[PDB]
Amino acid sequence: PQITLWQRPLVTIKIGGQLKEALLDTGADNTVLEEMSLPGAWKPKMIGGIGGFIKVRQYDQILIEICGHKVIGTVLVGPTPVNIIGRNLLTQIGCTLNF
Amino acid sequence: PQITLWQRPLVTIKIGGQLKEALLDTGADNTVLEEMSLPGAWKPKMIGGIGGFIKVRQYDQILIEICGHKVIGTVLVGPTPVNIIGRNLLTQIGCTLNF
Ligand SMILES: Cc1c(O)cccc1C(=O)N[C@@H](CSc1ccccc1)[C@H](O)CN1C[C@H]2CCCC[C@H]2C[C@H]1C(=O)NC(C)(C)C
Repeated sequence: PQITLWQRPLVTIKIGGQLKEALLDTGADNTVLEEMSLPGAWKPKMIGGIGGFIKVRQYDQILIEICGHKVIGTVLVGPTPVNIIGRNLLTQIGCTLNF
Repeated sequence: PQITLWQRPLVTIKIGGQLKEALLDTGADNTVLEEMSLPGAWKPKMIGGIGGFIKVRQYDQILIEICGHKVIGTVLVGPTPVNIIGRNLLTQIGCTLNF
């Protein structure tokens, strides 16, 4: 698909058997999801946004369905107000900016 | 142009007679620039990112050159670590996400 930017670029994702809405975010290096239970091992990480830092749990090799594309990558879980799909996963769906 | 996302989508902008680098940011509703002097009237605003909020100055009807496209819009100025081009200006250059 082509997605214009007059509205937030929100898409449906499936992760850990759960359906969620997430923002396609070219300004984010990483993918950051609201608190959820993901099975398996994780590592502590801190990430900085505008306004400061949040503590997150880093899960590797996590399967996510983003607009029907299955992708595997690192997802960070913590107190973000919006689920963010960052460049680490955007590249896996061949997502480009065009103008 | 088409811009892939293996690296941060940084572009050169010209604003207030100054050259800066800024990130094309589909996850940002607004455009937020590091501290700079812009002439004219402004209004106080607070903006929330991941991690918290920052106080900014809101300038309207500001001319900015983004990859040779001249656009006019609202620019927020304050303590962001990276200049951010948000959807308010991305729409003006006809920027789309494609995959
Ligand atoms: C999520 C993330 C990473 O994993 C790695 C690096 C940065 C970020 C990150 O927070 N990036 C942000 C730009 S602000 C920014 C700050 C530093 C570097 C690059 C961008 C997002 O793209 C936009 N970001 C998406 C979203 C993140 C959760 C909180 C609500 C919004 C806030 C919005 C935002 O900040 N908007 C402003 C108008 C204040 C700029």
